[PDB]
Amino acid sequence: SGFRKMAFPSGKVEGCMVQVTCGTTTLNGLWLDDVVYCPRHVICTSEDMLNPNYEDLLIRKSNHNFLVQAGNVQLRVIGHSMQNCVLKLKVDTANPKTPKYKFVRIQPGQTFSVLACYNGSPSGVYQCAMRPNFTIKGSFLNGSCGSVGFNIDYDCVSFCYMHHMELPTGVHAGTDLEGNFYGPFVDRQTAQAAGTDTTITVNVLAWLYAAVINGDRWFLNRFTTTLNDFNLVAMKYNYEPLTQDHVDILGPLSAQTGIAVLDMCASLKELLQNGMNGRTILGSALLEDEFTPFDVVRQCSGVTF
Amino acid sequence: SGFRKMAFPSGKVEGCMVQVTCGTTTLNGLWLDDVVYCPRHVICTSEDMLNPNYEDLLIRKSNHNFLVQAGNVQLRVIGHSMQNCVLKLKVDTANPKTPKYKFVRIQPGQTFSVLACYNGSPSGVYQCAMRPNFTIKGSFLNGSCGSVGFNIDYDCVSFCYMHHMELPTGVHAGTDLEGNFYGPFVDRQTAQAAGTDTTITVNVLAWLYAAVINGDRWFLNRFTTTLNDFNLVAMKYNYEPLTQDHVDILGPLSAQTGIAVLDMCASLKELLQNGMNGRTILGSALLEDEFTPFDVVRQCSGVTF
Ligand SMILES: CSc1ccc(N(Cc2cc(Cl)cs2)C(=O)Cc2cncc3ccccc23)cc1
Ligand SMILES: CSc1ccc(N(Cc2cc(Cl)cs2)C(=O)Cc2cncc3ccccc23)cc1
Repeated sequence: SGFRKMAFPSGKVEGCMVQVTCGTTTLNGLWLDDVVYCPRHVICTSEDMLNPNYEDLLIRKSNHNFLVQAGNVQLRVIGHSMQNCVLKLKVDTANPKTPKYKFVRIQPGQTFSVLACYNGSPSGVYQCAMRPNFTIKGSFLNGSCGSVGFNIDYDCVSFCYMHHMELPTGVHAGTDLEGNFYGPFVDRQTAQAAGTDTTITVNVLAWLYAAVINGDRWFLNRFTTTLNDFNLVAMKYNYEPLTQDHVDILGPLSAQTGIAVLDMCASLKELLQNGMNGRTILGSALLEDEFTPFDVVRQCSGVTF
Repeated sequence: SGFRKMAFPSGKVEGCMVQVTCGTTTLNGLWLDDVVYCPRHVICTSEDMLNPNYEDLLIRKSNHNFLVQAGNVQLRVIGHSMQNCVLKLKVDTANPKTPKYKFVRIQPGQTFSVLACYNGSPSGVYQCAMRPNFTIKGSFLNGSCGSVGFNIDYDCVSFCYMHHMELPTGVHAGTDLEGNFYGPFVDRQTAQAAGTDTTITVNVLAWLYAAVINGDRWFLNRFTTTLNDFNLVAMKYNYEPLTQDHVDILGPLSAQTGIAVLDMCASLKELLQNGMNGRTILGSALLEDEFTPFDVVRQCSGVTF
């Protein structure tokens, strides 16, 4: 028993991290097969970031302007292209530690592990959710750019995030591994802001199910609700709409605990209206929304990799 | 910027995890050089667990009663000894993935990473503190026994914890890698209980310094305190005493932020008196006590491995 914010073991991804330097700019790259993926802003100075023309900045660069260090080994760049906001450096050596992997674009509410790196070296691993406003609440200092987010399914690494930017509120923005930004952000140093965030309703319900599995049930009640009546209340508290697809996704947790999804919704409705009344759930005074239904089943049933 | 509960990258430890079976009992072992370390209760049935004599249970076993699996490879056991509550299985082949490592015993308040494993396969990694009552608030199902806790300094893995047991409150107990229990716990299914836990005061102070470094000072005040007046107040909230050694350990964070340790203590005193009044500190509605002063500097300055 017990419930922790739990990252995927980072070993398969640690074997893929490299350092990329272009002029005075150093950041992290992801080395898979014979390609290194990094943020295209590696080709910018701080001055260039104000109004960069990436096409123009890139065409002035040759293969040998890009220094890739795997750890102690210099990789030779033999080619480069831009895909959206990521630079692809073709290198002379395929990564022997290349795991089974795909590139996936995740939806808001989905969680992943971040391996925070500096100079191609990992400093640590933590769990993040893609917020409904397409930001993540990460821990990233300057030099963390090119750090990646991922899930592991059996032996297959699903890379979903590459780190590009910190917004003024101290939250973080980046791309999928095809270089498409999550959220309405651009890789220029211009005024940009996180939108008003909302609570990931399906995740709060998953976490209430986690609480029940772990022996906390004070918040359960004898009431039920329609999906529609639930959403009419939850919307007022800046909670994301709960869909029938969310309800279906919560099926396994509902079956395991014997609490119907709409009954857990009735519990959450009451919690939003009344607060906790000085009580806590799984050691939190707040309703936690950064655990998916899958995160709860995976942790509460011990699935391995 | 940002501050997250961050685990060490788990790769070096993932390479050391194996499955150990003795009869009907399967758990996790740590394979370093040509020895596999596991909880000595691998040689027990559930029936044996009330009052086992491990010397007597062990002498009745041959090398070939121990099945050690490193993924798909059967390791041959060519010897065994017991050191306190750990079994050391000598095997025919040294682990080629053996990292630079040592065995360390940590103090209460010190943090480490846990790689939760089942059947010798890692399921995930999270950050834990050795509680003042010598338990950890982990996430462990049956089969997690032999999962290890560790710190990384550069390339050197310091193994500090092996998982043995869940107590009735759903908290966890185990040993150092020399098989000496943290706390008064014994590897028998006898009635045992976590003692009254306390808050790790020096860690809460480190985390308030983390909040300041990350741009939040709403909780500061104009006041100071004597160490002794601080301890007289904090004790009433079930906080561990703050020692002069704790004050010294906080020196670097105090110098970085320009906030005197005793001034931060005055802030904590007020936070205990007032609560948050619907605010948060680094995204928490509670005072976090599972970051050491070292954890804060490491994360806020971007140390790599
Ligand atoms: C090549 S030069 C360069 C200079 C600054 C940054 N920026 C600003 C911007 C990035 C984007 Cl994309 C648009 S503006 C960052 O946001 C980078 C950073 C990331 N994560 C954490 C950060 C923490 C502190 C400072 C910068 C951080 C990027 C590259
Ligand atoms: C050989 S058979 C065997 C059967 C049960 C357990 N126990 C009970 C005890 C351990 C100790 Cl040491 C003394 S009693 C555990 O606590 C094992 C477990 C661990 N961590 C999390 C657990 C969660 C649920 C159930 C058991 C868990 C040990 C060996």
